[PDB]
Amino acid sequence: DLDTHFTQYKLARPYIADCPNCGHSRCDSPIAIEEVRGDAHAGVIRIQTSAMFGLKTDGVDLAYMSFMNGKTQKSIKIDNLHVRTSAPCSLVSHHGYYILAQCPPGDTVTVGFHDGPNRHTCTVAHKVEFRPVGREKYRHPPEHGVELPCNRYTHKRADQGHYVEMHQPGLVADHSLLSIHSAKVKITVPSGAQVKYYCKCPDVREGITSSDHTTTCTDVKQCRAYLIDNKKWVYNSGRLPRGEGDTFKGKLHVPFVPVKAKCIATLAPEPLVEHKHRTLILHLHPDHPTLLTTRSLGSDANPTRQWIERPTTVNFTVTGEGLEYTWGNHPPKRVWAQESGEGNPHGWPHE
Amino acid sequence: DLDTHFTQYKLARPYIADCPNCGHSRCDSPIAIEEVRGDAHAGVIRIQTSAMFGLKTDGVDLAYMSFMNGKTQKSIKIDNLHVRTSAPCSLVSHHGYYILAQCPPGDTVTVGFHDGPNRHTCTVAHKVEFRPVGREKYRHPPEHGVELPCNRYTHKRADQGHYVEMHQPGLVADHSLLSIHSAKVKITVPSGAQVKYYCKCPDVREGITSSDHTTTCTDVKQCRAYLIDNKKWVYNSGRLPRGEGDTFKGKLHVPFVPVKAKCIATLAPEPLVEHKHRTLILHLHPDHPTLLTTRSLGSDANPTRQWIERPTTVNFTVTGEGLEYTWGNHPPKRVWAQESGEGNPHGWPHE
Amino acid sequence: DLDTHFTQYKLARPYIADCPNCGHSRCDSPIAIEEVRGDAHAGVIRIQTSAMFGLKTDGVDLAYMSFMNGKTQKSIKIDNLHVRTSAPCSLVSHHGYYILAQCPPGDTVTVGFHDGPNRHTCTVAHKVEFRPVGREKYRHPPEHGVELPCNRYTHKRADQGHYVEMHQPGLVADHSLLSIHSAKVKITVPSGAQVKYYCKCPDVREGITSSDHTTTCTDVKQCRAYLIDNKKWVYNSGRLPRGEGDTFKGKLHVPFVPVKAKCIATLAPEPLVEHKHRTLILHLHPDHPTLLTTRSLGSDANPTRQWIERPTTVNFTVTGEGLEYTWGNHPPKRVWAQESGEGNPHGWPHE
Amino acid sequence: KAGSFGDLQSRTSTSNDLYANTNLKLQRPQAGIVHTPFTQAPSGFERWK
Repeated sequence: DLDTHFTQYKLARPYIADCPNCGHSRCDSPIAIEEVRGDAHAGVIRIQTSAMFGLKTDGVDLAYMSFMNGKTQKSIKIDNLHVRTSAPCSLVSHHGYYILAQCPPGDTVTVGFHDGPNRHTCTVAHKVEFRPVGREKYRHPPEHGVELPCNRYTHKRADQGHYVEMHQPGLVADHSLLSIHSAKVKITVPSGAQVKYYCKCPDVREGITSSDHTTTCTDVKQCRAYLIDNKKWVYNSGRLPRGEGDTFKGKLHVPFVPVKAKCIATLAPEPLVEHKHRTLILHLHPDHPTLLTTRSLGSDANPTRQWIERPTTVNFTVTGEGLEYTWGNHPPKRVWAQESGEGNPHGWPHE
Repeated sequence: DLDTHFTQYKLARPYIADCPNCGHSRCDSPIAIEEVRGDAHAGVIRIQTSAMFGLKTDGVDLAYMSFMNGKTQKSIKIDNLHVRTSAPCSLVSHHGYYILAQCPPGDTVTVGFHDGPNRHTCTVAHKVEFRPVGREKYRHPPEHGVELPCNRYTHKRADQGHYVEMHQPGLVADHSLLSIHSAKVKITVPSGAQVKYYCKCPDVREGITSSDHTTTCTDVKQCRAYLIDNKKWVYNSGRLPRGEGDTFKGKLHVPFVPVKAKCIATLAPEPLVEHKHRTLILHLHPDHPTLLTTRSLGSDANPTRQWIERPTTVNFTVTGEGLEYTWGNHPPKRVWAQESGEGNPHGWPHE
Repeated sequence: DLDTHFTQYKLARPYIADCPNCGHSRCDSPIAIEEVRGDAHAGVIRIQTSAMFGLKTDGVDLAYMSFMNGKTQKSIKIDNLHVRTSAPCSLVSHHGYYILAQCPPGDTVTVGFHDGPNRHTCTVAHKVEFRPVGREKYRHPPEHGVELPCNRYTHKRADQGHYVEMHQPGLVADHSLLSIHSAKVKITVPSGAQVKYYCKCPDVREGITSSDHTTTCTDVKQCRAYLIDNKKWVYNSGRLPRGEGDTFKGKLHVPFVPVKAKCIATLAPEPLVEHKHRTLILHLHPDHPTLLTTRSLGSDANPTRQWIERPTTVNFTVTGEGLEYTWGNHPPKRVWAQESGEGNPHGWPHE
Repeated sequence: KAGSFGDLQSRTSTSNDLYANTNLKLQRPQAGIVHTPFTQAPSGFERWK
């Protein structure tokens, strides 16, 4: 946790990037949101900031806040941060470049810490959906029913079980790096890197790099402020390009995997199992939409589909090898056919 | 607003409880929401914080916010916090555990204040439904529409028209009150409480008694911390304990009663009245989903039903003794029986 | 950007008008929102606070925050201002009482200080477009949507191209304004003003004239103070009164004219255009509603309408004089009828 | 009974004596941390309005 995972921390730096709904002409957001993951079955939503909050880059505490300002970190308290999704979140934990925060699902994610005259936010689109597993399908539970086995994220920071391709704290401009070679723009390393570069003026424009520098064209804005870091690994972002000079393709994990636990889930009461002769009479009266379905057994498949969200008596014709009845996404019930109501011959399916 | 009902106040005490959200890594907020009340369908909504802000146990001063630390108050500002039903509100008054605030309506409740980039929110689920009393379904005035009678709360916290159970509470928050007397769990009465108690250790459980205190298991982490009061009865919240022992006349009023009045409301623009002979025609041009239905008054008695949100010229068969027509939640309008000839000479009623 | 037009800026000062909607129902604010202009199909929204932030009331110090409390400024930080929508916006530029801000998507605008131990925010509705005109209606750009040239607000203002009436403004809030001249009603000047008036009693009133009012009806609430400021005319707000006895000129422009530029925009992801012989086969695959329509050309005409948000191969029968084809707000395209494969056209498809 | 309107049946307001089944079903709280939600079906006092 705070013990071993210096895989990401030491061998990374937060990376300053950019975001569309910011500044006076777009602020450089070192908290640039890529890869929102409300895609699970959960209730907790995973966000990736460009920033590596967590440990500063040090050993302890997931409640500091290291984003990039400059080429340098800005290792301060996490109390200026606001994770939000499409409702205000309460952070759960950050690990890597990735933060887990407890809030409802959301079509967008909207993160931001006040800094400057502006409120310095960053937002992004990504289609998100939770669901309780099984029959009852929702975008996230309403507030009712039983918990039953679907994906959900853990409280604790370390929550491995997946890996994303990591390249490095890739190519982003940091013009704090960029000195001047007496009139031409000179790139420098963030932390040790083969720094990818070109200008309109000659060098290599493929991003085949072993410390590219182009100091032939005067302008800082006519050159490629790019950073292939060569012993560091961070999340692959679209707002953090990679090169090919000494890029890694090394998969290095993602923490905050939604894992099998007891997800908050669904089920609406009142099945009201009743059986008169080969038939389950069922008075039904759910709290919230219940996907009912059954299987009158045998080689017989006998499906049923019906959302039940208000009082309805239904029936399901039990047979010689039973029927099952599945009031929601809770597991199948079971029923033998036969008359309740006293007094008959017996001993065959003929009497 | 202020109130002199030491009926509740003296014979009640602050509280404070756990809430799922709260900045950073959770907290027990004194704005922990239980008992959401969409029993008014008007500008103001009553929310219950766990704490008893308002005046003190002793009385005086609305402007503070008293939650429980020990048996003692914790009297600080109410205005740096914001209790709300969802979106930004303006407080009207707090009294007891209950705050009235001009807020949006809500099935759920979502509280949070910002004095800076800081977080300290609170959220909760509880099924609430609103409708303005009467045909039309809405929940609350946006800032427009006709006013019409529905349940609504008074600004004032001087009400006592109904009363909520507060009799035989268990505890008040902060277990320093219900500490351990250096081996065994120590029930400390606030001012006199006939305390019914038990532990998971065998002893007497609950009953109508004045003595049913139990200290058998060592900690309060294995015993049922109750303060069954009899002159300090705290509101029986969702997360508040309460043994099922000695009943008291510790039923204690509510300062906020939804009453039948001319609620600030929402109604689509009033009918563009028209007629033919024995027919109330209504060209209608709504701004809100208004359930029209009518009641042909007298010799007939037939209803007519149509949700009207889209502009529609409708008709309503007026009978001998008129008809009434009930343009939403707003009470029935009325129309005489007889012709429309619209100013023709005699022999023409409408024929 | 500072004081591009001393038309608006110099000759403006903060004003106070009532907050129409506060985030629940209503309140009062010195920053009350009038004239929301998100009309440009863009990521930026122009807002009018009642307050004239910018330059305080003077010529210097853009992006400071001056609202009116009394007739007096409240010259404080811009970082304590919060324009927001679905998350805090970032200011772009202020001009007049009007601020342009690069905001997350939103129909409305919601501004508010955290000044004091209490928050008074203000929000309002005012009709905004965010689709480019012609055919297609597609949302607003969150972080995606193709760019194509349309209306957009200036991040680099210097605008003047329309003017709103600001001639004969009213007062500003607080009863220190509407004081008493020892028995007569006294409006105190904000910055020097030619002060016009009326009471319920008859009056003769001029706005070229400092000091007017009836002497028969006098007192704070017994007369209607106006502040026709003849050197710093404020915007005419709904809750600002005005003259009626005189027209005193002082019409002052509106800056942030939405202009044709490379707007952040909303043209749904591009279709496929295909033809064989007198047929536009059109495989289409947007992610957003594009109103497609065509015109089988010549004296013969042929509209078609179908919203395309669902990927659909449609067809539109091209004719001799072509067809033209109008893929949403992207301008009409054109297609000849020419046969693929063989034939000898001269009046027919192939004859 | 619950599944009809008048599923709350409280006697008089001089008492809190009643019959309380409106299909009020307590269920798990949001995000696996304390509070008591009351999950109440569209039934009486919701449905048929």
